[PDB]
Amino acid sequence: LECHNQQSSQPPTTKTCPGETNCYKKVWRDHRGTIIERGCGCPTVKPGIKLNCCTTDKCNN
Repeated sequence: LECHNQQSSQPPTTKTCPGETNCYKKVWRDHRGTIIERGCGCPTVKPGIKLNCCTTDKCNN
């Protein structure tokens, strides 16, 4: 599938992963602030972190 992989404020870039069929989003908070990041695949979650996944393209625009 093909997905976008830019972080918080950088200009647009993308990558290709033929073998997987889904893309993912991750979000987390700490004492000083919070951050968000994008990727290929759909990994496990843990308490304190939040995660989400999609199957259509250009979902995590």
